Amino acid sequence: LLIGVATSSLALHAPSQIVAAIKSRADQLGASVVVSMVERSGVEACKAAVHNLLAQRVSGLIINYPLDDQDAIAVEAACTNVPALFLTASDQTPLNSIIFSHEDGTRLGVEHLVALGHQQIALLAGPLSSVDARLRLAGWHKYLTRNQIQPIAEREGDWSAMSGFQQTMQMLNEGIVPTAMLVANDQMALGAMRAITESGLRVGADISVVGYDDTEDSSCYIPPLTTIKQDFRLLGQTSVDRLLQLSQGQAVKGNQLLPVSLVKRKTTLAPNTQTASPRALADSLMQLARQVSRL
Amino acid sequence: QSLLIGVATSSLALHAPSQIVAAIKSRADQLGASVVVSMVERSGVEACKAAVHNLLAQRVSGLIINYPLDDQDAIAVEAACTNVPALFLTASDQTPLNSIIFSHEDGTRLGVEHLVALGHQQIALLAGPLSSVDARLRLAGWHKYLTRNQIQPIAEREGDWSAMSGFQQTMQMLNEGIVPTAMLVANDQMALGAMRAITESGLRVGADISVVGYDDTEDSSCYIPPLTTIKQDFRLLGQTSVDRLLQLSQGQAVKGNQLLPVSLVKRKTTLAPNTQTASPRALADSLMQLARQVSRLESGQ
Amino acid sequence: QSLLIGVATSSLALHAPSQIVAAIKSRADQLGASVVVSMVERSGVEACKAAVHNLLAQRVSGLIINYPLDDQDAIAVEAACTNVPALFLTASDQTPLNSIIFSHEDGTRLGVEHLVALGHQQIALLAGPLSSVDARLRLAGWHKYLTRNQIQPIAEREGDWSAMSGFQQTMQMLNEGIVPTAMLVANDQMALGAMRAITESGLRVGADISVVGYDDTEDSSCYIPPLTTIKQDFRLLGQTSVDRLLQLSQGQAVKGNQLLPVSLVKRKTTLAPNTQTASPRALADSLMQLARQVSRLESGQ
Amino acid sequence: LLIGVATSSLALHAPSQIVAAIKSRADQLGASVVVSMVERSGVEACKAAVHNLLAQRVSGLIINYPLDDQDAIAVEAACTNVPALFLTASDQTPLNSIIFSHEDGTRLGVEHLVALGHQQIALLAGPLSSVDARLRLAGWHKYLTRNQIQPIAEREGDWSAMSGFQQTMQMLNEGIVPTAMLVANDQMALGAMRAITESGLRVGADISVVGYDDTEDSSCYIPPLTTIKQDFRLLGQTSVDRLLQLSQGQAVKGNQLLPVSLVKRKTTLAPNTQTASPRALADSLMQLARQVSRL
Repeated sequence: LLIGVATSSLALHAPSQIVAAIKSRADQLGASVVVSMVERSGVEACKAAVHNLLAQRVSGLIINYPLDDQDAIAVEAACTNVPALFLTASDQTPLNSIIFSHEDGTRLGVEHLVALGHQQIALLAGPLSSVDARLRLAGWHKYLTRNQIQPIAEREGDWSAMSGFQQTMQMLNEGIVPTAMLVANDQMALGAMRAITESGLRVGADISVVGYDDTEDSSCYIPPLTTIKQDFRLLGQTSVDRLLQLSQGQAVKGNQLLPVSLVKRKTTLAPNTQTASPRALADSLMQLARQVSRL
Repeated sequence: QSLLIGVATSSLALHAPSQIVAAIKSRADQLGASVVVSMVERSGVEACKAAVHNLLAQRVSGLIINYPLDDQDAIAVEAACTNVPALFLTASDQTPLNSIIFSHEDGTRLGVEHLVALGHQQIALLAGPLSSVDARLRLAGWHKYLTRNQIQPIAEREGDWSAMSGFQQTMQMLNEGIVPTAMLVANDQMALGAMRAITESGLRVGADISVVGYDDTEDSSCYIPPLTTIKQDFRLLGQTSVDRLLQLSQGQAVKGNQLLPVSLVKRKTTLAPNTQTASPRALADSLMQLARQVSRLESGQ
Repeated sequence: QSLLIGVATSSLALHAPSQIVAAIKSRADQLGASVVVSMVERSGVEACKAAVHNLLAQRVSGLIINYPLDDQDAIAVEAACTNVPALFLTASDQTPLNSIIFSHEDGTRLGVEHLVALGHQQIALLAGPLSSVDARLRLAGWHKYLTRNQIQPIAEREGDWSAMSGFQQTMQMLNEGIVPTAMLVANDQMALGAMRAITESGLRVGADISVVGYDDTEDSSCYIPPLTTIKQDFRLLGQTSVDRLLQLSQGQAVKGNQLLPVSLVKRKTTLAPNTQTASPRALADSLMQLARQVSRLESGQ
Repeated sequence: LLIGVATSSLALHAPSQIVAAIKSRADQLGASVVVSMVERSGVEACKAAVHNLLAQRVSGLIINYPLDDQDAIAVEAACTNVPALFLTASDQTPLNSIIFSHEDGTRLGVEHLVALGHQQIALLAGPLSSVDARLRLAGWHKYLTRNQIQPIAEREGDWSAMSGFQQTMQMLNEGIVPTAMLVANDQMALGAMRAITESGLRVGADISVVGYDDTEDSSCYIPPLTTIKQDFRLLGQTSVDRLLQLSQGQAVKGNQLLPVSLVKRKTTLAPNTQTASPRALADSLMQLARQVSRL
């Protein structure tokens, strides 16, 4: 009894964790797992990945790749008589899915920051070609708009830590300086955190930052990142069981949602109007300046 | 035609293995070879033997074993590959099997030589889990080259590759009052954790305790501060091994052990140990951040 | 079926007209209307009359006149459009023709109000070529709003839209020993030139002589320093005019003059005039470059 | 007597100048000109542009859009019995073309910088999907390689000034700091120049920069940009005359090349070795530092 998994061939952290989670469950059920990987490139890429898994004589599919609603339906088409469970959707996808509430993760983030009293807030989305990123960005916009705040700046990365840094620097070097940032995944946050820091500012204290995923490394970012936990362990367990129900011709054939949670660590703080004095401010320097003469 | 290659890998969502598997796919794409992956439920050699049997059932044309195995365990696993070209990305002392691994002998030398050159003497080690042969070799290497530079390490400790295990060991060590000036760490995640431990212990990475990673995984260039570490080029290892495996399935290869080079990547976690006033080149940093921080408040005004 | 629209434009490779024509295409693409362009050999009204006759020969379904014409000249050109809906992107005082232009009344107010608010009193004007009615209106505007703020400009001068004419006038002015604290400039290219003139005259843009553009063309966000200027949204003007023209060819439109808004875009060329009491936020610039420059040499060490 | 021109619908400076140049000539000859524009999107886009111009009952075509060698031949196919002259090519295109020597423009740039003594050099290409940018990048690589230098970093923009800035910042913020930059067009240079400047460095003195096009604005960049002049006035004049020959069934049916030239302004300088003294270096500061106390 064998299950096929298709996944972005792109070595990001969450997709890695998700695939671990899936294996972990299947182990407990004694179902074997095989993985094919999807060469970026959208929907035709995925249609091919599927065809391998099918050739493998699998008993069911788990599509762990982010697809447009139109693209998903196409991919479902390929699964000729094979139960297929997608880990993308949006709201009224007429396919079998499990995804986390994005509606929650965005609310939570925004509500957390707004409660701390931040008004000058900025957004750092994933690559908007990806529907993940699109939804999360919409969510933020919605709940900010719903709290009479329009974000002071938005920007798009690609999920990488380094894209996080580059956008956050570009923004700061334009002289746009928020007191808080909503970031679309934990790797981009890390990069944004460095950008802040190297820009002579303090994470939390000066610019608060809020991640999205609570991937493993995040609890140990410096300082430990406040972020939206999506429980991938859970998503694995869930989807496998769901898929097995599906192959028995008896399931909640349709969309399904999983909860998220805020994880408050040390990157979020009431915005400090950290108003230092004119004459002692120039002092920090009037020593600094001398130190070089020593050199 | 086409041709299909099986990959067995730790089912453990670490960064390097993830990158390695990406690197393998990336190449096979260029050659039009398809790839399938089975995953290995920790648990050593029997686990792997099983992983293999699936890949074989899959009607593959060759195997790439991306899981860390003892010399004895590897040979066993090789046994399972009934008639199927198999290329291991582990090896050790006496391996009579087809392998490609990075020079550990280099990566350890480089690290040690880098730190010793900066003038560190009170050095500490942070190994991977020694049940893993990766970690064992790298630890031996360090020991060797330190010993070879008349230094015996002031403390060694073992993690499990995780960032969090990095933190816990580094805290445990510091809270014992053992305080090195430098740390050799066995992978970039454990480094991250060690870095936090240092930092939260009221100390400065580089300036007070220098740290040196191992892997140069993607995130590392953006650790705060950017981590100095031993680059292993996984992009390369992928490309290499696939090509090697395809040679192998054509009955004409360097049937045996093979080694890939590594390199040091000097970033901002390494610094001459506390010399009492500061270095020229990091000062124009340390200050330009100090000068940058006050630039902000003065802006804010 | 489809439908085809003719565009007449200055054959003179300036930035805004280029952008405008891009904007027009961009929209027509979305509507599936095709576009053809004829170009107007400077030379005023006869030139344009000819341009039109080609577009008509082309069997178009409507015209967009993107060339600057006197009220008298426009009416003449309108005459040529024998039975063909024609929409002008010029207008002036009494235009009884179909037009869309930006509020010049706003763009001049905004500029003047921005500078006056920063506290500049010694202000100078740098108009486009006054043979062009663009330039004339914008110059009048400035005069009006300055006069309305009890300031008469200390010097005015005319360019030709080119960057280089910007430079030559601004040098000529400075070398006469007229030195304003601020300049209103009639388009972003001339500003660039003026900015160089200032700079090479040993003075600092913003800090010493503030400068304010007009258009916010693409390049301007990257002038050194990024130019403060009046944004006219050409993307918009394109979209607007095409839709308006298509309404027109259906015999149902706001047959007459129409106005589009403008906006100020505050970048780093505008600053309270010299006080050796410099501003908090631009100081942590002026200095963090001064501090950045020395950071370099100190690094270089 | 009427000539059709197809051009990128993308409001860059050189294409604008080129189209001016074409008109300017045709005026002198009393030939009229009409322009259709090409909606990015490669070869199908262009095949359509052509069909309009043809519908217009023109007497000849000038294709001012950058095409692959394969794509060009396709587009030539569409010109059913109509003389067509392309302003793209590469070396052995079997079509009628006029382009500038890219082989020269790259040599000149490299030779200019190498002569000044720069070794740590960096490249800033146009969008490599465009064949323009590809050739120019190859050229640089070639002549650098030919001068025993491998570039310290290469990067790709999109012709925009802003993409010039973003790549140059990204590079500098990575801590890669060349002494010289070869840039693939004058707008990207401008952006790179700001990036340098805002990075606390001096154009020329610290990082020399060399453009490509000598478009109008460039003589007034701050500081006036050193760049490879391509004479678009000339290219206009040339191509119109050539096209008219062509419609008379008597021309140099084939590839043709135009020269380029270096224009030395104030962005190029022997790389500085200025070791300033320890004790006076710290002094620049120990005043600077006080100035802020004023506030």
